[PDB]
Amino acid sequence: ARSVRHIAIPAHRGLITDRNGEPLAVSTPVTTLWANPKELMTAKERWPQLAAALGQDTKLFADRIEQNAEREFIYLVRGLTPEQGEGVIALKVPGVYSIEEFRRFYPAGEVVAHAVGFTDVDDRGREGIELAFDEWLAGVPGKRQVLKDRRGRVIKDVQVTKNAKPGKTLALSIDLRLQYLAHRELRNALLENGAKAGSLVIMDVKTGEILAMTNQPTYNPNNRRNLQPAAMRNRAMIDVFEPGSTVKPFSMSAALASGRWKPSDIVDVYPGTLQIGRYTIRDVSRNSRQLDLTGILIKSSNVGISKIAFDIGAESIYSVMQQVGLGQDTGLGFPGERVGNLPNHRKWPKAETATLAYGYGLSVTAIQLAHAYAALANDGKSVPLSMTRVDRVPDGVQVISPEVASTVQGMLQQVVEAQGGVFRAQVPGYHAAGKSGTARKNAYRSLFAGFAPATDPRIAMVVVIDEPSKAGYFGGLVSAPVFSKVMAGALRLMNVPPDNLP
Ligand SMILES: *C(=O)[C@@H](NC(=O)[C@H](C(=O)O)c1ccsc1)[C@@H]1N[C@@H](C(=O)O)C(C)(C)S1
Ligand SMILES: [Ca+2]
Repeated sequence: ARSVRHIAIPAHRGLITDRNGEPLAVSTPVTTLWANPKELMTAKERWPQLAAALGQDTKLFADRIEQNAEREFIYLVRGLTPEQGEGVIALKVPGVYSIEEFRRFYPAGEVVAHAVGFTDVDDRGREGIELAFDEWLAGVPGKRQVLKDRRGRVIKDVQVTKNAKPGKTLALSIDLRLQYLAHRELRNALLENGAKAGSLVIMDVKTGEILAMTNQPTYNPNNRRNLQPAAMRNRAMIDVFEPGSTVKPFSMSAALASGRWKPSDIVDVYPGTLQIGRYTIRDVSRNSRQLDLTGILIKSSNVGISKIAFDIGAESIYSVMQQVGLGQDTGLGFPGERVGNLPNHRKWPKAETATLAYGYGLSVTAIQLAHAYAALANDGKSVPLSMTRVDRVPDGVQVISPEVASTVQGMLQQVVEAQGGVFRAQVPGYHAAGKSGTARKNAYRSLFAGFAPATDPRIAMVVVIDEPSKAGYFGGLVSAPVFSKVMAGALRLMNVPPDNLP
């Protein structure tokens, strides 16, 4: 006859912005149309006009109502624009009611899809920052009393028992200007090399802020109809890999901290191979005998780093990679975020000791690698990672001694600047530093990791490109130029003064 019931007042989801207030995810009013079927069933002459307005076949529409005749609630359509919800309401069909809902719009679309993420049908986080800060963004549903007749018809609008609590604004650490650049250059690099995937992370070495995170492939999160799982993967945070030679700078920090090695020390890498039981450590270029520690990094000698590893022990190298966060929790609390793995031993056999030293048998992500490189560039101090704007920087942890970190920084500027090094990584007007890699996954993963300006580091960057299909596949040929192009732009967009001066 008369029953009081309660309907949910859905809340506004919080505005996401970039670090400078550029909107990245904006809650847009939509209209969900619902029908009371037992009510519809006394205005059957209206159904054809409604079916046609909802773009439905007349008999399919009528069978639907006639099927659910005993029900008092069916959805007609969720999430129409107001201008098409209202056009249906305008037919005045007895028992057709409307709900002002919210649906997300992403003004930057595919450029920042993986980082900002995606909302499900109920407007809840499903991916990236939407899933991570879902509780902060979500607000809380309101609650409204409704007097209902014995047919399921709304007798009245009684009195809201609770108010909708709207979710809060979130400013990302991401700089849309650097994100756009990182997106564009990584996309050009994929198509130019005919590669399958790629990731590029830009970090602030002083604050722990992620300034850009892009992956190929990506997707338009405004196109809800054809989600392909592959193109929605935030590769930077969920796709693990062996970092290969890009961990050699950590093996070297272990060596310089041991008390057993200085940069002017020599290793004999003749004849470019080294047998270790039934495994052969192999150098790409094999016309070397004596190399200085700096030369081992410039030539990327696997034998060279392996010999240093046999002398200092795997434990010292494991402990550096552990301290800088390789295969360790990032703390970022993105669900489904993979941590990869750092293998441990009580007794390190010779083979595992060598492969660790040149980055095999560990699995890391592009965000971990960028974070280790940020700790090296910021004088051996690791600042906690952040995907939201940092106004008050937390205390960092000293993970490599400042003198060792400074010495490895210099060796990495020679890797970029010296005869025979990775010249494609050179950032005109600046001193740049870092290290190439190329991992057998014949198909390859092309890596460059570094930071700039060398004289006072501000930015760390990782570029990873999976299976370039042109003739050049070395990280130094494929990823270095991307790091170069994006670094030139990123430093200039940050008004970092060019440091290649007298
Ligand atoms: C480090 O990544 C290391 N790569 C290799 O040794 C690869 C392997 O495991 O055999 C390799 C060798 C030729 S293609 C892949 C050295 N660093 C690389 C780099 O700096 O790009 C290298 C290709 C110079 S060898
Ligand atoms: Ca410094």
